[PDB]
Amino acid sequence: MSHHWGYGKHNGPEHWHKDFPIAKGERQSPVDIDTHTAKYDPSLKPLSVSYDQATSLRILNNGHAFNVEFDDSQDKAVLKGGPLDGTYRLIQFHFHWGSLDGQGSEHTVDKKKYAAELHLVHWNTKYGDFGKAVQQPDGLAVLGIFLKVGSAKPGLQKVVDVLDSIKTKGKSADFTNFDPRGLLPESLDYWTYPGSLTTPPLLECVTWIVLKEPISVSSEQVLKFRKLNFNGEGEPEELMVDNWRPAQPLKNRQIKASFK
Ligand SMILES: NS(=O)(=O)c1ccc(C(=O)Cn2cnc3ccccc32)cc1
Ligand SMILES: [Zn+2]
Repeated sequence: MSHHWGYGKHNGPEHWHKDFPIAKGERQSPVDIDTHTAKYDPSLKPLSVSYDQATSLRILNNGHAFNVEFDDSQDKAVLKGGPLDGTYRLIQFHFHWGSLDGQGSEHTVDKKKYAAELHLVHWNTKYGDFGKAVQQPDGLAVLGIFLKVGSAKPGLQKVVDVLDSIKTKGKSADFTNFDPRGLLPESLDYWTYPGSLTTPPLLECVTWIVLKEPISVSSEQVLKFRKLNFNGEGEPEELMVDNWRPAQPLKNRQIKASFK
């Protein structure tokens, strides 16, 4: 039923459970990361992020966010190591962000909300494609990276500058040769836990890997995110803001830390 849901009073996160009852499941995302109770796990490995051959193809306003899509038909941009068994291939990235700098992230850190959160979505190659992977408990690995407002992120500007061409729902643009290495912080220290997609269909198929170090973006860069629209061309303007799901109950889960 993946239309009719969105980020408002009458169709936002508190209503999703009527169409998608797994919304109240046992391993929903995002969560608050309580840094004091996350366990350092010396068995966790460094994360291996291998994006040197990533081939972006296109950027799309899907009406909830915008997606930068990658050709995932070959063995190219891969996440492995960390808490993962096997290899996961990059399919898309997107962001969640606020109406104001004080909110926007989906995960929180000791209840702190960041201005935005980047999700690099990868599927486990043992399942052959994304659509089969999402039906499995180890099907996806999502690398989450917080954004704070400060210095500009130069590697983000090619994204920001294309947004006026995909202002409205359903618009796409060639978006080739974008290098997602330019969106990564210096450290790959992370927290990890088992969870879910944060939008409908809310499937419980994700190993979450959330980096501790945020990236900085400028006020001007996030302001351009907030000029996007959730409506389609020729409809009344609803700014694309506050496209985040709040933290969900941790229930029977442990968050592990790769560090300290
Ligand atoms: N925010 S997040 O990183 O957790 C996230 C990642 C991916 C998606 C989709 O692919 C949603 N979606 C879009 N089409 C789909 C077909 C099958 C299953 C899911 C599908 C939704 C949320
Ligand atoms: Zn997301």
